[PDB]
Amino acid sequence: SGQQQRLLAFFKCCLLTDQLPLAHHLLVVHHGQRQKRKLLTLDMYNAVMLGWARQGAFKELVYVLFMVKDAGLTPDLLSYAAALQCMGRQDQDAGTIERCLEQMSQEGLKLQALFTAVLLSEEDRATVLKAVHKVKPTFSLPPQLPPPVNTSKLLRDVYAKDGRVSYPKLHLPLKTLQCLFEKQLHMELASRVCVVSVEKPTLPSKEVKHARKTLKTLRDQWEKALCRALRETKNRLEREVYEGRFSLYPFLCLLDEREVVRMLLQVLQALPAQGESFTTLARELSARTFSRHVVQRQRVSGQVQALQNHYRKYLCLLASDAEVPEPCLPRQYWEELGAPEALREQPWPLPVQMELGKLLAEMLVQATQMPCSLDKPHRSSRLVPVLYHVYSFRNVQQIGILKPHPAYVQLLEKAAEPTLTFEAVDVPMLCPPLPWTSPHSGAFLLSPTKLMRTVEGATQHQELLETCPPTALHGALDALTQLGNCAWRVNGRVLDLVLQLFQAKGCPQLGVPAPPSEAPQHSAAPARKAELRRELAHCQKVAREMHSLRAEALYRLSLAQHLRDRVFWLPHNMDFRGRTYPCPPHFNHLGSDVARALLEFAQGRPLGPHGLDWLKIHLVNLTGLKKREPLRKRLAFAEEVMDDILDSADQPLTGRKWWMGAEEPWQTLACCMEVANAVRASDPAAYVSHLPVHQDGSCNGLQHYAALGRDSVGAASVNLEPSDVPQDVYSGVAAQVEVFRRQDAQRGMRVAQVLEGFITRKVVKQTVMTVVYGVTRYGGRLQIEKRLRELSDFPQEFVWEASHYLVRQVFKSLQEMFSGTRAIQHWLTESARLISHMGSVVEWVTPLGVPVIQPYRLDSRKPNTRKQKNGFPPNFIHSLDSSHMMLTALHCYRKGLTFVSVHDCYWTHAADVSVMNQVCREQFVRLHSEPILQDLSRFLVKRFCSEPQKILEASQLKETLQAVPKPGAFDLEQVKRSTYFFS
Amino acid sequence: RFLRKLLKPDIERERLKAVNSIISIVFGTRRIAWAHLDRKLTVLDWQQSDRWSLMRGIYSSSVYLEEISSIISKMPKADFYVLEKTGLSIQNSSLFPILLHFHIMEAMLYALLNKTFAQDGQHQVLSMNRNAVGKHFELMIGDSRTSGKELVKQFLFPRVFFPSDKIVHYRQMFLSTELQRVEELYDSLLQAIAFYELAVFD
Amino acid sequence: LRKLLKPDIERERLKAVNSIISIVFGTRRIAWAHLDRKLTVLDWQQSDRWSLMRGIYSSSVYLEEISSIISKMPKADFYVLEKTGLSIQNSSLFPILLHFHIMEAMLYALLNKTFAQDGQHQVLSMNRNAVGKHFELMIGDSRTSGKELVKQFLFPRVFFPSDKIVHYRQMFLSTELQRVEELYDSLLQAIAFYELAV
RNA sequence: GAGAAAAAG
DNA sequence: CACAATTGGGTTTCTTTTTCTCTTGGCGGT
DNA sequence: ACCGCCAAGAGAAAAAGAAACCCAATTGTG
Ligand SMILES: Nc1ncnc2c1ncn2[C@@H]1O[C@H](COP(=O)(O)OP(=O)(O)OP(=O)(O)O)[C@@H](O)[C@H]1O
Ligand SMILES: [Mg+2]
Repeated sequence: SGQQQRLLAFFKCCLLTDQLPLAHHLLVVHHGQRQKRKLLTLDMYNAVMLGWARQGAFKELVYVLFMVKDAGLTPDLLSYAAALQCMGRQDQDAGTIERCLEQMSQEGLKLQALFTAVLLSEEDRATVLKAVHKVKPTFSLPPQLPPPVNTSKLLRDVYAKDGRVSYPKLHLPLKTLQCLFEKQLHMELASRVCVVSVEKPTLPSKEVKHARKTLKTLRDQWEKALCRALRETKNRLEREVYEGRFSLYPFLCLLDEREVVRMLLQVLQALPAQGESFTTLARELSARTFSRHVVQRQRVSGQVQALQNHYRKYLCLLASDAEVPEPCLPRQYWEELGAPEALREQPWPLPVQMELGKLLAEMLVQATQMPCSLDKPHRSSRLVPVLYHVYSFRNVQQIGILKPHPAYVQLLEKAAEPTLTFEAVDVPMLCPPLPWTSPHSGAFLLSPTKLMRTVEGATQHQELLETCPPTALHGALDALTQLGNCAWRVNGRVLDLVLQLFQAKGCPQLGVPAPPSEAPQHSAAPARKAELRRELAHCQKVAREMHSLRAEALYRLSLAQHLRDRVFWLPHNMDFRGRTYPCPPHFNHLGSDVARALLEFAQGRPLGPHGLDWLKIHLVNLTGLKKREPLRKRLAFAEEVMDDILDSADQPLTGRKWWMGAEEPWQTLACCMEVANAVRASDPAAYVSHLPVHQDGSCNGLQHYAALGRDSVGAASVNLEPSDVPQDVYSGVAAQVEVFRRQDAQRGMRVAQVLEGFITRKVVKQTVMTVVYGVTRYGGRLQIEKRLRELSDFPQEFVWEASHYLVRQVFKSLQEMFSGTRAIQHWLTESARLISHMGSVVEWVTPLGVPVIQPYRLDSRKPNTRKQKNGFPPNFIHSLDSSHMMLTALHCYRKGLTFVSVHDCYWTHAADVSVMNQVCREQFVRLHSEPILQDLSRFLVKRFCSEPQKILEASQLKETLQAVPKPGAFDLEQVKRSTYFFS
Repeated sequence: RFLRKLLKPDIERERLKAVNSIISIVFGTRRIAWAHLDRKLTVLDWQQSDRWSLMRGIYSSSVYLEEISSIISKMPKADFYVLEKTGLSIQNSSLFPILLHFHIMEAMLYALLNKTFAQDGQHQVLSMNRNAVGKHFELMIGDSRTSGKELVKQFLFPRVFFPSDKIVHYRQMFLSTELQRVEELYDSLLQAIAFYELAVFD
Repeated sequence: LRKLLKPDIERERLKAVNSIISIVFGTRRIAWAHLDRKLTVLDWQQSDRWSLMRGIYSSSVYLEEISSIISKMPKADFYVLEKTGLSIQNSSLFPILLHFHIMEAMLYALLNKTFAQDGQHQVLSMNRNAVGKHFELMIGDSRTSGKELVKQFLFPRVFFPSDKIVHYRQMFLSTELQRVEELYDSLLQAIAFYELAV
């Protein structure tokens, strides 16, 4: 029942505060009445017994156990652990504790099993062990088994003890990293962070000063008013808890009063002119209260100091001055050398969260008062509330909102307020991240972080991780920890140039927007009125779009300005496939050209003997002019454009401008500047290079299809077989479409003139690449039209010639050169179709050990067939991509290489790219050497055919699923000689 | 003019001098509410009905008149009938199903409630601009009506006198309608009071 | 049956009715024909002018129309109301959507008497597009005028009374360029409705 | 919650 | 009770992140 | 300088678009 859930939440969360005598009163009140005695026994009695056990009160547990005996339900082993805990922390009676042990040995409970099954507090567990040792030293279980190691064939070389292995070492000393850890601890305890804006502070005038003065004075006023209202309302609820139930006093005093007045003032500041819904502010306020509780519990519990000590012991592994006694993995040194304790608090249920949000919003309304109007005269001598809740219309449903008073909006607009408030999670780290010990363990220091990203609910994604074998998830967690330990900094000169273009109007073609001033901001005929309405609508939408781009640009470049001359570590999380995403959203390498160009490595390898050439290749790889030619011609092209490189690096914006026109202009500028700095040196090899170097994939999903069942045709078309000249399927398909279009133009169709040879690789990449997946022609026409929407040549589009040639006409030729891969596609589609008809969701295991499930359910909930037969291949082939990426990551880490990887685009320093390449080919050969298709067939049979629902669904699925397409006469071992696999 | 700004139907003042029975209802897309208050201070009834089968994606007229008849079965009979027209316009592309819902209910209910329309030849149901009936009060800012929950709480517990026969039930239901965001019944008493002030008892 | 009639009624009540009317309204005016279901039909007239379309949509002009149409209204045992499938998802054609729905609602309110007194929902809405298949008049996307088929009927499925047939033939010959009498096709679809009434 | 868009696979 | 073969209506390979407003705009003569 | 106010019609503008496609429902059947 819901009321039982709310009562359990109350009695659980009152332990996390110190209001135990307040907890006893409501328990006694509910036990006093027989109608209130129901739904009271459900797991709250051991909670309050543990509550009296943690405090220095051993006498009350006799009354607690008498109450449990009055309830008549059997005592829990947690209650026996609480009894052993209250025997602890106090002078032992030297008697009847063994009688209590005999009593708990009766009725089936075991003394040995409570250390492993109760999952009590570990300090209380040590106290219980101390009490037992005071009773008898006979029993002492050792939990320190040797650390379990994965036994998979692919991961065997990573975890092998033997062999010469070298690990990367960070540049900074140990003490500097400890000071950085201190700074991030202070930055995380206060969850908000204030960022100076990159908006120009323009024209401080007398009206501005008047607005600032009255705003500061009224701000002190409403801070005092909010504190007074919190005191009065908390006193009212403390009076209510004496004569009632569910009263919110422990929920409101969970935090201190200063943090909630700052939280309410911040949520008052964040409201736009049009206030959002009451439900939205309730959700935001209570979720922020929950995150605040998780942050601020560990100060008073004492885990922050223990985390600091364990971090001090662990940080010697990544420190330059200190030496670990034997080299080992970043996670395994955390697994040994002590272990921290994670509470893993379950969040309180939905009605408690919603209702606490409701009272916080109502408190903010009834407290916060603005005097009269904005004008200097004060003749009315009355104070009106600033925010009124308003019955409004929203978009489809009538939902009450919270609208601020317009004079407050006018005053808020009058003051500039250069401060920006960012969350603690969104801003990057200041210390190296917490290692991924377990899916429950997180990369952040004081805040939780889930392993796999979900939209809403979706518990089965983490349930498969929970039920996964303990050593199977070890490799993925190590790879995520590796991705966390990357050291970053922002460029000085690129940031300066981007900000200089930001302050002025700038150029919008680079990704830096303009201020809205440069944005557009008697009737003769009704047609003239219609034209005027149309151009007002166009002006309004364009102004809204430009303001929308400008706001995100300001919010990114402000954080970039804040994060100059410091070192940073981006933690990484997982999607449900296995593909990794950076947890800080605003500033990461999965961003734009500008955002990618700002980042460089904090630690710089020397260029080595090979060196500068590779950097130049990377420049051409982002220049975009030459993609279909070999590496020697790319180096020759980089040699020919050297004068433009020197001119662009010496004078980026004032002088001759070459880094325009490239597909990624600012990254081209960054590589340009790093190359020009590298050349101007006495020794090119001894120079320190901080620039990341890119390695991208040619057509990766088609390669992965070609491996799952080898081919001689198609596999050689995706550069798996070695070749001197790279072979791209997209250019061949584009050429075939163009030579059909030439004949259609000779025939005389009107659409052939409006295509006009504007077809390229980028036009058809999405559609030809989704041909190998299950594609509907609507999906083809939504991607072949968007590309021609960004091109500005021909105005009026009907794109069905390209789709009707691309999935119908060249689809004969697509069947001609892609034979066997479509058999794999039909096999997977039919398997998923019969699984959907059986009623299950498809689960598959990656070769590394990550289990993947699909969150496609109909509106307990039936699977949706349409988004499950389709979207099964581009949900498994990406899992194979991620398994290959993590294998490349681990074998890159073993050779002393620093490795950060965009998915299907790896990054490494200039010297280290050849070793990372050989790692990549070795992992590709290793991953597909194990037969993925037959193991997948066996797992699909074991999961989706082991129950006899009916004879037809068993028989047809067995007959279709036992068949695997036959691989061809092509050797996977050639990939080690493949030069243009990932280049 | 001014009374024409308030009232959309045109009723001359002599009948409005003594009406002796007024019912005020407020349409809502999820829930319905009504209250009877005379030209004198007396409040007769206050009820709301919930759990419509409607706005479920299918628009059908039969269940429309089934729901309107189920509402009218509890309604009493009075001299003039108060309606609250929305502030929405047909030109607004957004909120169109809500506007169609409001227009269809106002048509169905204005079509009913008048058994003797062909006999008297005079209109009986009158509607209100919500902005103007707020404008008798002070509740607007930026041409938008606020809740009036605090105002109706101050008026309930003079601007309006609630009879003591049902005031206990009014308070008991008011605690629930104050815990939840139920704004429809709160505007009914306010628009009734402004009807009895601005066009009546001048 | 269920596809042809969105509401449902007893089959014996559907088959045997003393007299019905054709409640079918256009954009400009409404026309009602008195069908006695014995294939002998009594009276057909139409509204002279609609005053509600002038100005804005407001309840007063709607009521002033509906009192006049229901005042000219003859008593019938059963009543058939048309049902148009104007899609709500279409962003255009909003004013005619409100026009047709509100006119349908107030026809379904004023004409349908004794709903509170007698539990039978009395007037039912007819699927026009499914009846268009029984017409076999076009492909189905659009419906042509039924003036040709009633002209083929008279001037014998109509069977006007002898005193009424000459005056109705004279009135039909007098009115041929109004271009709003397309509802004449609906005046025989009730005859098509008698295919359900047998 | 829906919309106007934008950038990565 | 137990089916049941044919006939329309929501959806169109997949996965991340981000910003903003929920028609207001125009007219008015004090 | 500031609320006041206000009426937002009925115009053809038909704008994208259709083209598969599959998965569940319904009067008929034993
Ligand atoms: N819209 C998409 N839908 C499905 N998969 C996608 C999509 N975009 C990218 N991918 C996946 O990304 C991978 C390859 O895409 P990507 O854009 O990186 O091409 P590429 O191999 O780098 O091509 P190129 O080097 O020729 O530009 C594949 O695994 C493919 O499935
Ligand atoms: Mg790639």
